[PDB]
Amino acid sequence: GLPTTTLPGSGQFLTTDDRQSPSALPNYEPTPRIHIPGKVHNLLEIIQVDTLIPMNNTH
Amino acid sequence: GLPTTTLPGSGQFLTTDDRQSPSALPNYEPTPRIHIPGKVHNLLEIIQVDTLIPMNNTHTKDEVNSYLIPLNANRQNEQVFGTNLFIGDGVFKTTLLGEIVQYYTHWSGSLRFSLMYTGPALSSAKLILAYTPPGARGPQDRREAMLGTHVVWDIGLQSTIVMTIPWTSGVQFRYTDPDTYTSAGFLSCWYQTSLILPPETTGQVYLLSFISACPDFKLRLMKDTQTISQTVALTE
Amino acid sequence: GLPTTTLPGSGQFLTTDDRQSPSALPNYEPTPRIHIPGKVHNLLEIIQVDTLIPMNNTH
Amino acid sequence: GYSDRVQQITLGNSTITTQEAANAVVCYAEWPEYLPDVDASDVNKTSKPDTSVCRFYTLDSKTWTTGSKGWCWKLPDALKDMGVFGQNMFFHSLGRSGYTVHVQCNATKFHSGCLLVVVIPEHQLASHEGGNVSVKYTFTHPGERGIDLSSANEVGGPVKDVVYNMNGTLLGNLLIFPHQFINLRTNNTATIVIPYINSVPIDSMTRHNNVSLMVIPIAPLTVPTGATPSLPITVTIAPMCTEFSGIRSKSIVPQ
Amino acid sequence: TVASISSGPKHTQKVPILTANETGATMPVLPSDSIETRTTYMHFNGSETDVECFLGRAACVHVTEIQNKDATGIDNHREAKLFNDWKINLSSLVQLRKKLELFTYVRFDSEYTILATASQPDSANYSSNLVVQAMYVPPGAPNPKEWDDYTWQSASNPSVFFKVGDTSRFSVPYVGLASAYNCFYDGYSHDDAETQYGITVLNHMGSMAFRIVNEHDEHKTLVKIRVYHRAKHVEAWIPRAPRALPYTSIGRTNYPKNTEPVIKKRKGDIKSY
Amino acid sequence: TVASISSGPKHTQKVPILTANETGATMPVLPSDSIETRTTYMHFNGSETDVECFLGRAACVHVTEIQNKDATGIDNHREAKLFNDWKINLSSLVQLRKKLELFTYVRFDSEYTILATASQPDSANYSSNLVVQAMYVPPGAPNPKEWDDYTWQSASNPSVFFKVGDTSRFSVPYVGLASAYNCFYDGYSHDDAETQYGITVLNHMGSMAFRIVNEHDEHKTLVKIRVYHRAKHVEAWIPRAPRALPYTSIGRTNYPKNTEPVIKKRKGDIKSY
Amino acid sequence: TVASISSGPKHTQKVPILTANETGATMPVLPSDSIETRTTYMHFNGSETDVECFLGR
Amino acid sequence: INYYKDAASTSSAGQSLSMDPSKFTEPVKDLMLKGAPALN
Amino acid sequence: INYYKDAASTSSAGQSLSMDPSKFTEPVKDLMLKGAPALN
Amino acid sequence: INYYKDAASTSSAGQSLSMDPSKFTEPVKDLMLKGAPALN
Ligand SMILES: Cc1cc(CCCCCOc2c(Cl)cc(C3=NCCO3)cc2Cl)on1
Ligand SMILES: Cc1cc(CCCCCOc2c(Cl)cc(C3=NCCO3)cc2Cl)on1
Repeated sequence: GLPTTTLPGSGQFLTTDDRQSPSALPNYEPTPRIHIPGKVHNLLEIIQVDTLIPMNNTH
Repeated sequence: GLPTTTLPGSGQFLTTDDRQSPSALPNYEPTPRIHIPGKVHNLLEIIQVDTLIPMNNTHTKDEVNSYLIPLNANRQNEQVFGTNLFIGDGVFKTTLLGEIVQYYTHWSGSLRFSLMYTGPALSSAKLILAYTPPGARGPQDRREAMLGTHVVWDIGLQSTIVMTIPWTSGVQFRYTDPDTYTSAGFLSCWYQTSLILPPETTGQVYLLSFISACPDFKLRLMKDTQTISQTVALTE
Repeated sequence: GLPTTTLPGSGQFLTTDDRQSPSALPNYEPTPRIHIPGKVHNLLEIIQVDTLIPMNNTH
Repeated sequence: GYSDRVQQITLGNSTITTQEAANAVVCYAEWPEYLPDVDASDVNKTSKPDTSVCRFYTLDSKTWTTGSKGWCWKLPDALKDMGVFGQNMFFHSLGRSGYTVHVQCNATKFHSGCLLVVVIPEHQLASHEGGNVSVKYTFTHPGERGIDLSSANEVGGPVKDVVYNMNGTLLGNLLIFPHQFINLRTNNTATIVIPYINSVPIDSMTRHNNVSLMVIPIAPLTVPTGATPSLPITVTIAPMCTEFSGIRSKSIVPQ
Repeated sequence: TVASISSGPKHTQKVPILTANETGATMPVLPSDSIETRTTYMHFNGSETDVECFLGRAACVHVTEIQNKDATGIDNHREAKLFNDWKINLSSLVQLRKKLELFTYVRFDSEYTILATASQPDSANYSSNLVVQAMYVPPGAPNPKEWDDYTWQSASNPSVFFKVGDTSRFSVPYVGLASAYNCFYDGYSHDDAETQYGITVLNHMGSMAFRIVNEHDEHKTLVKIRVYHRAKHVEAWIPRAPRALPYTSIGRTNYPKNTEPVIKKRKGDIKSY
Repeated sequence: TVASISSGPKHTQKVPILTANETGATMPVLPSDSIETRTTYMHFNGSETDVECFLGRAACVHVTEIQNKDATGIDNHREAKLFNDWKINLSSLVQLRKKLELFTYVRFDSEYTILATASQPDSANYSSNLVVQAMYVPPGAPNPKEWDDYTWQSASNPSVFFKVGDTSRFSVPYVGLASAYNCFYDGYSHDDAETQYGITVLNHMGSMAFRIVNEHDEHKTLVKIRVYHRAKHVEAWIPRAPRALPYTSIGRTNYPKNTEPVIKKRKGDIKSY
Repeated sequence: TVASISSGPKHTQKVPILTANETGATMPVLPSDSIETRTTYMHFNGSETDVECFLGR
Repeated sequence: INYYKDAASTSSAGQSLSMDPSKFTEPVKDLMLKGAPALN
Repeated sequence: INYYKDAASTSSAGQSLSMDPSKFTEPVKDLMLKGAPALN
Repeated sequence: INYYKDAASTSSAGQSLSMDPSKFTEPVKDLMLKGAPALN
């Protein structure tokens, strides 16, 4: 038995933390990926495509 | 004392997790293993053995007779049997294949459907078996049937014919519990010419039919079977 | 602070488990061992010595 | 000119010839062999009567008729009275054996009918009473007579319902067990070689049967016109690699 | 790995699709023996159908119940559920049973999880905190007669003490007598004419006994124990036909009389789709 | 990395700012093509706009509720919330929905967190300690009819047992049928004339079922379940226009009638600032 | 480790089964001194009978 | 890392990755070749 | 350090650091050079 | 790994694997050979 101390924050759930978890479906094999045109990696990729501005807002 | 933090999920019991535990019987020595023929390693090993399909489901109480597909002498052009291919339900459901498929949520792969003929040796017959891939209705006459996957079977010395339902699918997995989007087709069988009995012989002859999975087959995402339930715990 | 998760069984006391514990008497020095004839290591050593059977149980 | 079709099995002082076989099955792809030391527990040297016990015993014949439901024999029970095999059986504390089973049924090219011949390791039968009624000893030790699945329920006996294999499983799935069909149109015999299958290296031959052989008509017998409506079925079985151990006084068993 | 190879038209004297099923074999026929195929790969290993995986998740094997109450004047603790027992068996619940009975002999270590929750069905000021004690009385061991016996001392008997609401967990080697557990047994204890039949005679590995360590408070507290079992290090021999009819008893194969047809009748013809 | 290079006066025949938008391209014009700039560096990587980051935080996807009470005389447990279910779907709540629908196909593993808190709206002596049991009934599985069925045995169904007030957590691989989850689907199950339309026909991955293991105490206890979902290992294809109108249904694109203008009207002229 | 060695018929002047218990010894006689045995291995170490194990729970 | 001394206490075993259906699908004594006649 | 066996159980992925808007901003068949006339 | 300083705090000892019954089963002064006569 190794001695430990727990710190403030133990047991909290922070929606933004990133940790490991047990898989509920041990050993399951996902469907293979096939190729699909159009993959997005960054939202910065798409905000460089121009779109129309409803400038004439007066309606 | 090393500082720690516990995460969400601490103390939970997940029936599917796999960790170490203390042994209650420290130092105990199990009985030696001896050799026993028959070891199974994968359920995929056993679903390749074929078993009989109660195709003739039309009875009213379970009987040996629902395994027998009858054949009539001298009929021409007509249809011997029909079934959809929901392997998790209907005729398939009690077969070993059907029975295992039901422990999983998704299946993919080819099926092997064979028919063994049992009529007198001096008789003869030519049958057509047809697989209709998803998208069309169960065929209504041989003309319709013969335009899809089919095998003309010539009854001979070689007693069985093995038809394969090759995996025809957009989506790479189908659900084992019957689902539309995911549906697999129909299987029908018709006289190609007709059964002919020798003299001094009469009546119906029967075909036995089996189902097993090709080596192609995949099953995934285990779950509980609708095939067994209970209302109180059993006692001795 | 290192992230941990506790499993089912935490806090249980199993009379058969074998772990480390803090010594209540830090630094104490036990009496030296001297030699004593007769040490037993296994119960298998002693069940090979024969003893009498009350076979005539009829009293 | 060898065919899968003709075969000869010579075992001891007895030989079988079939001119219309359909290959032969060897359970789980293993052939009977003696008990290796590495697997041994009892310290007794065993007795291997060899050719006096490893020969072919032909049990009494059955009659397949249009109403037959199927028959069931248990091993080593069925042989409990055959020659020196049987004596050895009652006289040693433990014994072990594999078998060659040869089921015979010939007809003509006008008959139809198809039997399933299957070997089930550890076939624990069910009581027809339900609940937790047991199946008495005598009932599961029919001897050479075997059990006739078309006989009536008896008290303390097993259930004899065929589409449930005498245990709550469907006839259709018996095909997962080593088996072979006899289809009058193809076949006239079935042969299965059974290796010894148990969770212990050697066991008692009287309190535990380790396989049931089952012959079940599946496509009903259909004879040519004005033929006699029945065929006999004969079962011949030969112990192979038999070993007996722990000799003594000679067991006395119920009934 | 290829799932299908490419194959084209055929006009041969070599017909892989005609066989003789009377032989007992299932000939390994593939789509490419009878239609023209294209190459495709498997992309899959069959990982989740391994028997270790199939029998390796926790299943509920037993639910029992004990209560904490004043034993004053109770002539039969066992009978007041002052403490109960579970005569270790895995045939009770049928969900895990059917799975196991797919094989004849099975060998594995067990991992047990025991969840205990409390109920206070009638007026209590509070919820007390009870500590459960699960002790395995090996056959041939002094069976607890009372709830604070000398047996509970369990000085040689493995025992675990955990809190209600909490879970206890440990794992046990395979404690089978033979080389493997007999899922079925077509024999008897001895050559008797009335002796029982089955495995119920083979599977006699004593029982587990639970009890609440705490004395009694003013109210009564119901504690319900659920035992979960997970097989680890699984080895299975000789596949059998799956169970079709319902179960009636621990350890016998018996099915109920006037059961219902298990094969679904067609709504229509043999010819129906 | 430079964010802007240095650039000076220009008097060319090479005009990077005149283009033809009819072509469908967005020409990569920069400040330095039309004013005189000085060098500046980016000092930034675009880390927090990665799709893994964008979809990778837990979002509340479902709130349900079950109660612990005496089931004696209840003819319909499901209906008494003796136990509820959530027919797994991520279209319920719109906060996470809009984010996901920025793409057409999406592929990811899920990490679920389940928080359970109890309420005792009417007179109780105390707060009991309940243990929740969340079991995923894969489609084609025996659906719990009661609250202590044989289904809850979940011997093959992944299930988790945690305490109310506490949280449960695990992660699931991508269990999609296809190569990716369809955020949109302009098709039907089959060529019918009445069959539904959308993804609601594609996203049929069973449901999750909750229940309280504990028996009933003297008072009643309301337990409210909140399921959170975090995508991990994200892959997204084909960006689409963001959702402008409100949502009306899980799985259809339908917007409400007589909705309100979504573009803010100017308070003034086109010329207004 | 062998639990029993193989041993066959004996007709000797060397009798391991006759002893004098008055001496206080327990002579180490085995099955193979008085019946014909076959080889078998122990498959076991005697781990759980160690005194540390016996008094250690 | 095993934290415990006994083998029973270790986690689940790891995939057989054995797989050989022939003991079940082709237990025939004389070998059958696909394509050759079943009965000669 | 992964403590778990399955890949789904690992933490979040790590930044694509891929980034190539041209499939979206310039999907034209004949390449357009900035500075050259749009339509020739 | 011992986490503690004192020896008493370590776990159980490990199997003697000593085993020698002769101090108990054959404490005779003149050695007895099995097979030779007990009393000469
Ligand atoms: C087949 C088959 C397999 C089994 C399992 C038998 C269980 C063996 C004994 O298992 C236990 C041990 Cl060794 C210890 C404890 C225990 N120690 C402290 C608390 O409980 C409980 C059990 Cl069930 O039953 N039929
Ligand atoms: C698009 C899209 C993606 C999803 C998610 C589908 C969820 C798949 C199934 O997920 C679960 C699994 Cl595998 C297990 C459990 C579970 N195991 C024990 C308790 O809960 C719960 C869920 Cl939601 O839905 N639409």
